Order: sequence, then structure tokens, then C-alpha cells
Amino acid sequence: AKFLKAGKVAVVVRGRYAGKKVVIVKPHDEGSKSHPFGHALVAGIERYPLKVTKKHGAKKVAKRTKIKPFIKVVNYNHLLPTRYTLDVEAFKSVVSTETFEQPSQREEAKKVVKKAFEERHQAGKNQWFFSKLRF
Amino acid sequence: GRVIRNQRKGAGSIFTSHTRLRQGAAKLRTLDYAERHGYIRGIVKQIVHDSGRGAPLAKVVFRDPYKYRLREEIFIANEGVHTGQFIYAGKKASLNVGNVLPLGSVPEGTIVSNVEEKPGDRGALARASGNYVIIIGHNPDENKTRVRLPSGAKKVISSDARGVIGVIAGGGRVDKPLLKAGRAFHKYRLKRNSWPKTRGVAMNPVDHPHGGGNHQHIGKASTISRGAVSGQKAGLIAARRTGLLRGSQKT
Amino acid sequence: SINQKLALVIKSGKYTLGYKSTVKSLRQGKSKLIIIAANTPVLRKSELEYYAMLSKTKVYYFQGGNNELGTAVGKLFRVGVVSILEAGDSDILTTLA
Amino acid sequence: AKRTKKVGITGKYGVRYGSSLRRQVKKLEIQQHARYDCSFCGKKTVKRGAAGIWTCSCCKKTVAGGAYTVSTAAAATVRSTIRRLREMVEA
Amino acid sequence: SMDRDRLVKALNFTNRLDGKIAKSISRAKYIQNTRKAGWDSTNETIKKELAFLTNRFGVLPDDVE
Amino acid sequence: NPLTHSTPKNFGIGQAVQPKRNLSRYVKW
Amino acid sequence: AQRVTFRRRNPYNTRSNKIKVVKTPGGILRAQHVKKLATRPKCGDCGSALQGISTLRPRQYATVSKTHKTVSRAYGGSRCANCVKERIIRAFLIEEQKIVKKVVKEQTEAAKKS
RNA sequence: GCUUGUGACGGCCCGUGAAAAUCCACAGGAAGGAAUAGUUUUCAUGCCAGGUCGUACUGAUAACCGCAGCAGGUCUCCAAG
RNA sequence: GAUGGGGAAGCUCCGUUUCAAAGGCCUGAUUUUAUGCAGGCCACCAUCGAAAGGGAAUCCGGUUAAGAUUCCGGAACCUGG
Ligand SMILES: [Mg+2]
Ligand SMILES: [Mg+2]
Ligand SMILES: [Mg+2]
Ligand SMILES: [Mg+2]
Ligand SMILES: [Mg+2]
Ligand SMILES: [Mg+2]
Ligand SMILES: [Mg+2]
Ligand SMILES: [Mg+2]
Ligand SMILES: [Mg+2]
Ligand SMILES: [Mg+2]
Ligand SMILES: [Mg+2]
Ligand SMILES: [Mg+2]
Ligand SMILES: [Mg+2]
Ligand SMILES: [Mg+2]
Ligand SMILES: [Mg+2]
Ligand SMILES: [Mg+2]
Ligand SMILES: [Mg+2]
Ligand SMILES: [Mg+2]
Ligand SMILES: [Mg+2]
Ligand SMILES: [Mg+2]
Ligand SMILES: [Mg+2]
Ligand SMILES: [Mg+2]
Ligand SMILES: [Mg+2]
Ligand SMILES: [Mg+2]
Ligand SMILES: [Mg+2]
Ligand SMILES: [Mg+2]
Repeated sequence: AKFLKAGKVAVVVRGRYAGKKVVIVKPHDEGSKSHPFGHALVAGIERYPLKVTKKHGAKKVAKRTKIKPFIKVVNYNHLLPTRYTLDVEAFKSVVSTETFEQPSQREEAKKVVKKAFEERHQAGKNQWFFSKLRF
Repeated sequence: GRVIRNQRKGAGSIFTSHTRLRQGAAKLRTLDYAERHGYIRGIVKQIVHDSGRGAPLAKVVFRDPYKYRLREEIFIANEGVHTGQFIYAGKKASLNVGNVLPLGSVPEGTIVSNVEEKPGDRGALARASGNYVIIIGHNPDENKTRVRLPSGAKKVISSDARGVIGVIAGGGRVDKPLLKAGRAFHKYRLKRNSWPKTRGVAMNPVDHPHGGGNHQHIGKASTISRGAVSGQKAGLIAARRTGLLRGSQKT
Repeated sequence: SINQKLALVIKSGKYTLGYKSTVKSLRQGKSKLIIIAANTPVLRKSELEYYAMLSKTKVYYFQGGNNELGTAVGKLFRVGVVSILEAGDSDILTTLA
Repeated sequence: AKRTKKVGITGKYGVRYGSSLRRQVKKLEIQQHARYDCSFCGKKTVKRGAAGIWTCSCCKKTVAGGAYTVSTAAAATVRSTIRRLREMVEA
Repeated sequence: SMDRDRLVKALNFTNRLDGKIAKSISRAKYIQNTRKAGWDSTNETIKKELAFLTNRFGVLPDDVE
Repeated sequence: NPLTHSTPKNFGIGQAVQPKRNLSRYVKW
Repeated sequence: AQRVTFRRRNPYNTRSNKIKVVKTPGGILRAQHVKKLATRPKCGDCGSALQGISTLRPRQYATVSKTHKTVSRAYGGSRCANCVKERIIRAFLIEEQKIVKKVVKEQTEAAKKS
């Protein structure tokens, strides 16, 4: 029915992060005074991890798996929903509507999102979320 | 006398073709493993006009199967194709307009164009606008297919020769009168130096077999022998008949 | 026919015409049935089908172009997709279509 | 009002070339300067440029067709024949 | 095989001649009845020709990890 | 180990670019 | 008033011999040779001019910084953003149709196994 | 207003109206890398160098060609009341 | 218009990528140490052909008997390092 819920993976369609995958953290179907459209507070990844084989040593393996995150407020019209999901409860209280001012707090949210995404990229969960979309 | 004009046209000095604005030679893709065993898909990017040619041209781009590269071919456009369309070529392609199939893969009555005469010469038969070849039978033994050509004649081709499904775009072109010497001028300007034409009866005996004398005439019959010696072949060359082909003057 | 069912739904019911309004209704889950014209582009058609898969709504493929669909819904312009928000005296949602 | 009673678009030729030749050229000129429906778009926006090429101004697509008409009757019969042959061979 | 050349050439000339006679009959039938029709009939036939001339994604599971 | 993932190629007839093979039978000597 | 001359040695009115008339600090009229105008860059698949990119003759593109030639997006100084989002939606939906194809092929084969 | 440059349109074609050097961008992810540092001279400032040949004047009822300081011939730009 | 080839008694003719073993970048590795192989490339085949086509970058004021977008004074820009 109403499917754009927290934990649903989408793809950013336009606006410097076009082509990047995204987890929805907090929906807003009505929209506040700022952002009067229906929007969603989301988190995603700007720099993807590179492929790794048996040939790489431990240092180059550790280098070729770093993950650079971002957090964003984005219109519903600029998202494209998929059928995949993710568990969002790790960085759930750190991404709020007051986080997107005072950029020290944006740095603080980005560090938690970076740690959680690297932990989930370890142990082989959500390979579709951690792969790149070729377009 | 002197050397006459149709003799003069073979040294090729001012009688060569005017090829500057032409897009390239229009031929099919080179036969290889993919077309020989399966099929391959390309996409038509633009349909353009070619100078000195009634039929439009299509730019279909394929992939290189041995190198990371793209390859662009120049087809003659069949009537119905559009930009953004997929073209399939090979043995296992489907019977759709625009696809390139061998002649042994089509059923009887099929309308094809740009047909190879020998398998691998990349297109010889029915290339002008509005023309087509009709498949009129097969031979599963001896690997031969019978076709009817645009002139009415019948021919037998190997079944490994390719062809494009459909009729060539630009039909009905000669249904319009030109009305003007300037229109004829601009037509032949982009083909070759062969217009206007002086009649041979209006020349002197040094210039033509039909020249000379008061009261402009051809003195003898205008049917020449087949074994004339190339300064004499002016008229009707080896005619088996003359007349009207209609016999009534009014239909 | 189906034009009589569409006309009864338009006479007594709620609807919307057009791609952006249809996608908004599919987004907040208010739609019941979408009707896609035959001559719509395949990319937009496949996106509307993926949205209908995510929102669990029914799709109907109308034979005819966007201008025949506009005449069938009773407008003097062309319509690419209809979304039926509520059906009153009609039973387009409950029938075989 | 009405400026020519029966000549129309062939009034640009004056008294020249012959009456029957002007009557023959009028039909093909009307057809080649007509505007046609777009199959992919729905609008009446198709125009000719460079005979054989027919371009739509909505959706920016171009189709290969006839010299003075967007599609010829021979092409229609050939498309019907190819559909019937494909359906019978696949059946 | 001494007859095959002359017989194939004879059959080819007869087939070419039949095609030529057919196309000449068709072009004369087109040119007459068009050059022999006044402006009234011309405008009428011009007006006549201007007148009449499973979502699939369903078999796909949801909320997938 | 679990960061590496198997992905077999489709050398097909119209799918991927063919790999380098021994073409010594077709050398223009 | 007064009349002017060409300042080079080309006496002809070609596409590269274009002059304007200026008035100088000496109070006189002089011809001034102007360079050819620039064309905007175009979309690689759309056709239309690219928003944000500066317009120059092709060798003056080496004399500027990267901000004048780029837009901060994927395919930034190359595609349209409409053409870009069309590519994104096409890629995602085609890959999902390939998944659907694999699923239904498995279903046909596991039906025909019995 | 006159001459000229330019923009958005429109008409015409069985006529749809050059090529190459050259420069830039994108996709890609090789390789290098931050802690006492690597990348930047695509940000700013500072330093050095830029070879060879032509360049005067006429361009015409006297500087060119017609045997001539010949009423002939010989391409083009500017343009006041 | 050479070359590789093929004609011609021969002066020479055809042909311009051809039915030829047709040539370069660099990473190498770096330490007789300087540059042999490099380990990946290499599809194109010389060259000539526009002082009106294409094309990196300059303006103002002064100055001579006769020179100047070139000299002098001031103020810029482009390429290469
Ligand atoms: Mg030539
Ligand atoms: Mg004649
Ligand atoms: Mg005479
Ligand atoms: Mg005489
Ligand atoms: Mg004689
Ligand atoms: Mg005579
Ligand atoms: Mg007599
Ligand atoms: Mg020049
Ligand atoms: Mg910019
Ligand atoms: Mg800018
Ligand atoms: Mg002028
Ligand atoms: Mg650029
Ligand atoms: Mg000088
Ligand atoms: Mg001078
Ligand atoms: Mg002078
Ligand atoms: Mg003068
Ligand atoms: Mg003078
Ligand atoms: Mg004079
Ligand atoms: Mg003299
Ligand atoms: Mg004189
Ligand atoms: Mg030679
Ligand atoms: Mg040169
Ligand atoms: Mg020059
Ligand atoms: Mg030019
Ligand atoms: Mg002087
Ligand atoms: Mg100075």
C-alpha cells in the first residue's frame, strides 16, 4: 500500500548523487515549512568499495574496502523505489531534522553511518546495496 | 572523322562521378562467426539523405566481438524503420522488417532487398528506391533458392546469401514531373557530366554517324549489329524488336 | 464493453488523469486501478508496472492510443494513463477487467 | 476569401508548362507538404525533409517512408504479408 | 549443355519482356486518366485521398535483503 | 574470504568480448 | 564621416576577415578585426546545448579552470541530466527484467523436471 | 533613417548545401598516496626564452598586359548633405 | 606522386595500401648501470597540394625626407620550460 517506509532502498535520480543507492531513514509525506513538498531524510554512499581478489595483500585489501557516506534531504520525485530493504536501526537516532544544520553534527552523523556501513559490508550482507549501478 | 562522345566517355577525365557529399559506400556487414551461427544486435542512430541517390541511408552501429570497440555500418533504409530501433542480423534472426537473414531461412513469398548475388559480397540486388526481390521457391538439396528480380528475370542464388526484409524507402519518386531544365540541371549536377544531350542528327559527319546532309535524317536503319567496332555503336544496339510494347496508343 | 464501465466510473467516481498525478497516487497508496494506453513509451510503461508491483495495484492495458483513451474518458485532449481513485456506481475494479 | 478558383498551390507557375502537367504536380505537392500523425507520440507533427525522411517535432523521431507520402500502399501490403508469413511460420 | 546457354538466354529475354510490357501498361494507365481529368475531378480526388489516406515484475519477491 | 564473490562470464555468441585464444592455425606467414 | 581600411593584407570579405568600427582616444575612426564567434557544446545523445558550460573556441578551453567546463554530476559536462536520469531508470529497470527472466526460466525448468 | 553584425522563426528542393590538423570533456579505476605528509603549477603570485623568410611604392587615360607615357583589358573593402 | 610489386627492347608505364617479414610509444627491471630484451602494444602506411578555406596570443598615443598593429613610451596576452 503505502510502501515508502523507513528501511526501503531507493536510487537517487538527479542532483549530484544521481546513480547512488540510498536507505530511507525518516519519511515526511506532508513536508515542513522548509521543504513544503513530500520528502525523506536519507543516507547513502558516494564512494563505493572496489573489487577484491585472492591476490591482494592485507594492506591493499584494507585500502580497497573503505566507504564514504552521505546524508541528504531529498524530494520523493527525485527518488526511485526498489524492492530491497536494509536494517536502519543502527544510525536511527543520529539522522534527525535538526542534524542537517550545524555541520559538526553532520560530520558526527557521517561517522556513525560510515562505521555501520563498513560493518555491514563485512560479513557479506546486502551485496546489491554495496554494488555499483552501471548506466 | 574524329573520336565521338560515347567513345570519349571511357578515358574518364570530365566524365567521372561527383563524389564529395556522399556518406560512404552502402553495404552489409561482413559475414563472420556471429552471423554464420547465431545473430547480433545493433541500433539505428540516424536516417540521412545521400547526394545522388533516391533512397535514404541508415547508420546502424554494432559491437566488436573481439575488441572493446563500436562498429558503425551504412545500410540502405527499408520503408518503416525509425531511429532507436534494434536491428538483428544473422542465421537465427526473426522475420521482421529491417532484419538481415540468409535466403535459406525465409519462407516462400517473402519480400527482401539488398540481396547478395554470391554469399559475402555485401549487397548487390534491388538497391534502388521502391525495389524488391521475391522469393519464389527453394531447393533443400543443392542449397539453392530461386528469386525474381526487379526487372522480371528469374535467378538462382546460394542459400548462404543474405538479404534485408522489406522494401526500400523512397518509392513513387518518378511519379512527379520535373517541369524545368533547372530541375534537371540540379539533378545531374550531383551525379555526373551527362546532361544536356545534343542529338547526333544535328552534328556534322566528322562528329557522329548520324550527322550531315540537308533535311536531318538517319540515312539507314538505326539497329546496329552486336559485332560493331565501338565507333559504330550509335543507335539501337542489338535490338530483337521495335515498336510500342502496348499496340494501342491509348488505354 | 469497457468504455461504458469507464464512463459510469467517470460519471460517479473519483479519478485522475496523467503521469505525475498517477505516480503521486501510487506513491501514497490511494489508487485502485491504473489504465495505460497502448502507445505509451515502454520505459514509462515498465516504470508504472514496477510502481504497481510495489504498491499492489492492478494494471489494465487499454487497446488504443492516448487520444482514443481521452475520448473514452470524455475529454478533448489525449490521456496516457488514468488512475481510478474511487468507483461509485460502476464496477470496473470488481469485474473481470 | 478565395484567391484562385481551381488552381491553388500551383499558382506559383503562372501560365507555363501545360495545364495537364500542373494538374499532375498538384496532388504530389499537396501530399508532400501535408502534415501527418505521429505513431509514437499521438500528435499531427510529422513533416518531410529530404525525400524519404519523415521527422516528428514532438519526441524527435524520424521514420523512413515514401518520396511524397509518409507510407506507400506497396509498403502496407508488404508489411501485412510479412506479418502473415511470420505468424504462419512460427505457428 | 550446348543448349543450356541459348535456352537460358531465351527464357530470360522473354521474362524481361513480359515485365517491360507490364510496367509500360501500368505507367500509361497512370498517366492517362490523370492528364485527361479536369480541375474539378482533380480537386475531388485530391480531397478524397487527403480524407481517407501482466505487470511481469510480479513474479519478483519483495522486501529482499 | 567473504569479500570475494564469484562471477562467471558469458562468452556466448553475442554476450561478452571473446578472450585471447591460440590463433596459430590462422597466422599469415 | 570618415572612411576606414582593412588592417591586414587580405582585401576580401571572407569569413575570417570581419571588421568592426571603433572610435579611439585620438578622436578618429578605425577598423578593428574581430574573431569568429563561438558555438555552445551539445548533448551527446540529446542534441541540445549544455547548461553551465562556457562557450569558447576549442583551443581556449585549455586556458580555463575545470569549473568552467564541468557540472557537478555524473556525465557532468557531457550529458543533459534528462538524458542522465533516463539512463539511470533504464539501467535499473532492465536489470530487474533480467532477474524476472531468470526466475521464470527456473520456473519453466523446474516444472518440466517433473 | 542608412550601412553592418547578430538572434529566434519561416519558405524552397527527384538540389538537403567539405575534410583534416587541433583542443576539451566524460566513462573507467591502474597507480600513488595524510601526519609531519602526498596532490596540487586545471587557484594566486614570482623566474627565463620565443629561431628563419616577406614587409618601401604603383595598383592604372603614365609604375601591370596590349611593340608605346596606347580613349582597350584587368579581382576586391570603406561611402556625407 | 615515390616505395613493395607487375608491364615495357627501352626512354619509362600502372598503382597509393596494394598478392610486403613495411614501425613506434613507454611500463621495464631500475643500479657492468645506464638505458640491449622489456610485455603490453602495433588495424592507420611516405610525401606534396590554399599569402580568399581551417588556424594559440596586441592595443593605444607619439615619431620620419622616405618606416611602422614591427621602432619609442605605456599597458596586455599566448605557448614552452
Ligand atoms: Mg574519382
Ligand atoms: Mg531528351
Ligand atoms: Mg550544322
Ligand atoms: Mg553545314
Ligand atoms: Mg563517319
Ligand atoms: Mg545524316
Ligand atoms: Mg530518301
Ligand atoms: Mg586564412
Ligand atoms: Mg560549471
Ligand atoms: Mg559558468
Ligand atoms: Mg555587403
Ligand atoms: Mg568542451
Ligand atoms: Mg611595412
Ligand atoms: Mg605599406
Ligand atoms: Mg600603397
Ligand atoms: Mg583600386
Ligand atoms: Mg586607387
Ligand atoms: Mg583603362
Ligand atoms: Mg608596358
Ligand atoms: Mg589605355
Ligand atoms: Mg606514377
Ligand atoms: Mg603542406
Ligand atoms: Mg592558408
Ligand atoms: Mg569551411
Ligand atoms: Mg607609407
Ligand atoms: Mg613597444
